[PDB]
Amino acid sequence: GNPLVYLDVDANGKPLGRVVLELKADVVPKTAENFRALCTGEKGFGYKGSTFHRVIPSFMCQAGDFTNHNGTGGKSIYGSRFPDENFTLKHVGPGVLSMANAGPNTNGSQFFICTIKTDWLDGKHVVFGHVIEGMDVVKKIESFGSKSGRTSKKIVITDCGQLS
Repeated sequence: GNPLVYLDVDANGKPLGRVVLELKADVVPKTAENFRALCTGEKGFGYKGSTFHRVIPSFMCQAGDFTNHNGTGGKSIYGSRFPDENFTLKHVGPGVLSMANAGPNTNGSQFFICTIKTDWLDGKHVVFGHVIEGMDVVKKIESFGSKSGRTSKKIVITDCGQLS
């Protein structure tokens, strides 16, 4: 079935716990596969050690820039950027996992987890999974954001990988 992956997240060097994500490979196989492989690190690069660099309370938590750590970088397992696969899944509520981008067809490695329904992103960002476990950890991460996106604690994915 669809992959289950995990992110173990610290804030200021102490563990918050684990976020478990189910990836909708039946709907968006290419987007799911990229994320899966960046979690395992099996291509020699990926999310381990990177940060949640932009977090906005009552909106979303953004991460995945493992090259520049600031929202300008990241790369996919296919190349630097890859197309929007489809917009079939919608930003329905808290726990949605979706690709950050810089316009059409600019998916790389950056992603966000929504903490509310964000319907205006439908048709613009590729939704590819959802939080299975660990919304408590997501809410902690959210609580360390600000209106500007700047985080007030250093939020680090210490470990990540695939469960099934």
